[PDB]
Amino acid sequence: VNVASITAFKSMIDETWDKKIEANTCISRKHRNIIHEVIRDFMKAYPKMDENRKSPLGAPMQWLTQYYILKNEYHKTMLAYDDGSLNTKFKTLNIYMITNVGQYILYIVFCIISGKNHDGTPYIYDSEITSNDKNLINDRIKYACKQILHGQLTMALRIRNKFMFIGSPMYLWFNVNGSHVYHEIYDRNVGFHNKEIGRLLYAFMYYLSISGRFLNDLALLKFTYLGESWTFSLSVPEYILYGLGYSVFDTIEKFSNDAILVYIRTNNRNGYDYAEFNKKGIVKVTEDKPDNDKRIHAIRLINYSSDVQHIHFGFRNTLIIDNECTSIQSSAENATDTGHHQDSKIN
Amino acid sequence: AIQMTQSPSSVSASVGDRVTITCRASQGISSWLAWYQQKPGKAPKLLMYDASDLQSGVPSRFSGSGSGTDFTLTISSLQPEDFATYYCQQANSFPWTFGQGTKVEIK
Amino acid sequence: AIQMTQSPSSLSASVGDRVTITCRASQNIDSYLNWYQQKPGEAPKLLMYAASSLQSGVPSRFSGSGSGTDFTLIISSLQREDFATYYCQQSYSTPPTFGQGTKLEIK
Amino acid sequence: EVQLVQSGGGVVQPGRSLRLSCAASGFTFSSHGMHWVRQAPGKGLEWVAVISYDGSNEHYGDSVKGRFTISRDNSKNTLSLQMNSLRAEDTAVYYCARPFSYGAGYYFDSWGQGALVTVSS
Amino acid sequence: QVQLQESGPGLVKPSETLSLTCTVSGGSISNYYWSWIRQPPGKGLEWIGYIYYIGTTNYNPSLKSRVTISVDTSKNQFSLKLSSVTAADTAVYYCARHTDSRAWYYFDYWGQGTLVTV
Repeated sequence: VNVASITAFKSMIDETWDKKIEANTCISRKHRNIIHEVIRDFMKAYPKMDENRKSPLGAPMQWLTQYYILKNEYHKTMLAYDDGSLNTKFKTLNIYMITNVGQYILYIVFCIISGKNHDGTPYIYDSEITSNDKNLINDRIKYACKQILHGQLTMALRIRNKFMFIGSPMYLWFNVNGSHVYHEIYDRNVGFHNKEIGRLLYAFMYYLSISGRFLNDLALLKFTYLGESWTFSLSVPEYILYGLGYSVFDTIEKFSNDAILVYIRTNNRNGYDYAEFNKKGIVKVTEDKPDNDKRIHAIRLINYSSDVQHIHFGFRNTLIIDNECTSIQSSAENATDTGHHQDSKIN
Repeated sequence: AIQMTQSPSSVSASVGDRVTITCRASQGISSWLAWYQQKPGKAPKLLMYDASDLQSGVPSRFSGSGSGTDFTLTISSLQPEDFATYYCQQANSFPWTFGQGTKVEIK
Repeated sequence: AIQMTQSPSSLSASVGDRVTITCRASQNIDSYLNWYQQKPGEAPKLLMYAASSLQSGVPSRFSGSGSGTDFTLIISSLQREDFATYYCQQSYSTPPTFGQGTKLEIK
Repeated sequence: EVQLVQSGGGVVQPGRSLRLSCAASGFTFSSHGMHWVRQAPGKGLEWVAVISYDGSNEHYGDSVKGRFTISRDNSKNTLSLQMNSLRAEDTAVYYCARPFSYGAGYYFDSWGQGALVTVSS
Repeated sequence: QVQLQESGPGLVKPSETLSLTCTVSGGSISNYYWSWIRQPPGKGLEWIGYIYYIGTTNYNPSLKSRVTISVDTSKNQFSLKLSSVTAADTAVYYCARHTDSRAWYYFDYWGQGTLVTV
């Protein structure tokens, strides 16, 4: 369906295969966009379920069960791109041995797109596709989210690394309570509280814990991609949009008359370009799709009728992830809102 | 926080009749509601952990029902043992909040 | 699940001979096959952790081949310590079927 | 040195219940999943069950589905298998096997000594 | 048959500290969540916080500025310290344990409940 994403992914694993993970190493913007594109094209490989094997609860088994993973053209093309050099490199990686950046990225992305957990068990077994047991399916999906994040955090703890983060795609958060996964992953692992370990993942899960997935009457804007939908009541940092797999070019619907700044691309003079929208209804970005080295995904909510506790998520230096890994900020103790003279308005 | 509102605040019901207690959620909680019984001078006893799932050591006359915004604990046949205050606890977000305890008393 | 079939069920070979235990899969397992050796009265020991992939401490005489739906384990020179049962286990999809083992007997 | 020790084998009548245990040592038990595999006397190896590193995900073989429950206690490093509706078909030596993951697959790198369960009277 | 019993002083003057210790008999702290809950006289139930045996704690935002929950696995006891107790802090304090199931967010075992007055 999309071979360009696979080619870019392969080239980036070859480039980063020998790059050791240091204390402040972070995924470059280009690599992050490559990961984003590969995940979203894996999702687009199968746009709808088969009516003969549809899950009555509505869970997206098309990206969870092996019955549909093995039918995805994208998965087969990526595992057999150029005689499967990536697949051969994958069959030797393990949570407890990854030391390089390329290994980290390859293992996480291949586990995700193969419908596999880190311990080898599938996300959802082929016999539970047409199941009605809500608790079992929900627990399986919740375990998939928790295990992806926990695997990333255990890597970061072993390598003593900060700012590495890939994120769990939105489809894995089906009936998943963000607060429950956040507390399960941070009250059972005391070593994860260190201020030098996985702060991007910390910010991702903290935001997903304070903000629920579905806010009925407290939503300000909605994302939908392939029907998988999310609602936000706060400024949406780029790490959240990148972890969930939502682009600013997807369908955004706007429920109030607030002003949003949709950051779109990085321009010259070390700035960012944004669009402003105020009307209720759909939000349409008429600009061309940016390249992987300058793509940006973030939304700022101007509203002032909100708690001051979560206003730092809209700060420019936190909403937009820094190119320099050491300048990235993930908490209110380091958030700062400076340097708007470099930004420009498109529309 | 998710305010828990219970109605009626007190109900007097005949022994052998049907008692219904409703606990409305300020914001939607998806089945993360537990019901507790507190006899006067005693600590709460967990009756139902999810919206409809019944603990061991609890008589089958206790039926849990509803999911989302609306919830209902029902006693099929009231017994003199069931004189207690009933509380609803939500576990969807933080802090965990209890509702105002509905008294049930035998008439 | 994916069924595992080995051939032959039993094989007779002398010291220094060549043996070729073949494992077939009902569906594609994509190089996810592990071979175990179990001496009588002991737990299975891994020999090859993937198709044509050796484990630390395994003698170099053991060798592997296969690319899904067909795999082979070859022992170039059978020493006296290599007379045991061999199981082919797929790990492409849980359940990890173990396959009917092959027993090697001195001739 | 990874080492898995098992206990709780014995005799139980058909239809009754038994509880196997597998105390792990020498590795971070809280991070690795665990599997159970049984071997009927003189027959091939058969997969029984799996439990995730925390215990929120588990699967059982088709033949044993609905009769066993696998649990783990990450504070004591204990892996237990609950036996119900035991048939004569279930007489086997039971091993607890720790999986070592490579790629999307895994292989059993550590096996227990084997606890014998005999369903006979 | 895990029995929880609260202890500590029953009378604390206003603006001082409040100490409550819960002892777990017939069981262990090693694997479960332990929470503190209070009941204002004839009003309702309000959750204070919980501590996991590892040491991590979660507090109620309403009073997170003056609550401190501690655990001591060697003595099978987890305590609570409330600072600057006001006249509204009079209540019956229960030391609960959470469900040891796939659900860990409900209170399965409760203590006797010690009333403390200010």
